[PDB]
Amino acid sequence: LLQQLFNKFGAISSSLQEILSRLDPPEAQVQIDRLINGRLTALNAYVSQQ
Amino acid sequence: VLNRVYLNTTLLFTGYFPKSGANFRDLALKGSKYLSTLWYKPPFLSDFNN
Amino acid sequence: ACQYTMCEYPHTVCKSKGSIRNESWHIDSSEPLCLFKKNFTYNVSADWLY
Amino acid sequence: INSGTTCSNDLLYSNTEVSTGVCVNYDLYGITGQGIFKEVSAAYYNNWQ
Ligand SMILES: *[C@@H]1O[C@H](CO)[C@@H](O[C@@H]2O[C@H](CO)[C@@H](O)[C@H](O)[C@H]2NC(C)=O)[C@H](O)[C@H]1NC(C)=O
Ligand SMILES: *[C@@H]1O[C@H](CO)[C@@H](O[C@@H]2O[C@H](CO)[C@@H](O)[C@H](O)[C@H]2NC(C)=O)[C@H](O)[C@H]1NC(C)=O
Ligand SMILES: *[C@@H]1O[C@H](CO)[C@@H](O)[C@H](O)[C@H]1NC(C)=O
Ligand SMILES: *[C@@H]1O[C@H](CO)[C@@H](O)[C@H](O)[C@H]1NC(C)=O
Ligand SMILES: *[C@@H]1O[C@H](CO)[C@@H](O)[C@H](O)[C@H]1NC(C)=O
Repeated sequence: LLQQLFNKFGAISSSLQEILSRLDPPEAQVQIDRLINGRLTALNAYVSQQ
Repeated sequence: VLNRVYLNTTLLFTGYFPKSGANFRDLALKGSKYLSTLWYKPPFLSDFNN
Repeated sequence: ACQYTMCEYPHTVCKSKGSIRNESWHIDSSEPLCLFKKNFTYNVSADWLY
Repeated sequence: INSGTTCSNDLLYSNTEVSTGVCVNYDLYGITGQGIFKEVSAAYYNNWQ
């Protein structure tokens, strides 16, 4: 579960700071939405397994 | 790896390596007095993909 | 790494005892445009280099 | 202009301010993050690393 925070999931980076430093606030939300969806999916799968 | 240090472990790394079990290609040439033309052809002018 | 005026039949000359021909892989004595320039060192007595 | 190497760097802050003990933001040679630094003696860095 800790290694899920190093997947890109379709975004250009796995880092929330390399997106906010290198993209405009319109263009950053498209990548932050993909990271949010990938990490929420990982948490749902873990919660069902428990 | 570029400027990274790894210590007492194994690493699974995707990179740019030779294929294990492939052969080489001697392209060195030693002239003495003359300068050919068939030396300068797509036999010796080669490709660069990766 | 520069844009050079490349010869048709390029070749070199050993800088220990000179040969019949001259080292001429370009004729560009006007300092052309360059992307990169550097100098590195290696062991003079080592046999194999990769 | 606008093609070559003689650049007017204008770098953020290559400050000699490695402050140990507290949380900082870092941009170390391209890698970004946050963390607490703590000085040590280490004998495994070659000159390319
Ligand atoms: C890299 O090294 C080469 C060879 O040591 C340098 O070329 C010499 O440059 C000086 C000054 O321009 C000339 O007087 C010599 O005749 C050159 N030697 C040869 C063999 O060409 C070169 O300048 C160095 N490059 C850098 C960026 O320092
Ligand atoms: C302007 O450029 C100078 C170039 O000298 C910068 O000062 C250098 O900073 C580095 C980083 O520690 C040192 O290694 C150099 O020794 C410094 N130069 C000197 C002459 O001491 C400076 O930081 C730059 N400032 C701005 C505002 O761009
Ligand atoms: C070798 O690597 C293992 C990896 O877990 C580590 O536990 C061990 O301490 C290492 N050996 C030394 C001498 O540091
Ligand atoms: C090599 O260059 C020198 C000086 O320009 C010249 O005298 C000599 O004839 C050249 N060699 C050949 C084979 O042309
Ligand atoms: C490498 O260089 C060192 C010093 O420059 C020398 O002592 C050593 O013999 C060299 N080894 C080879 C294989 O060239």
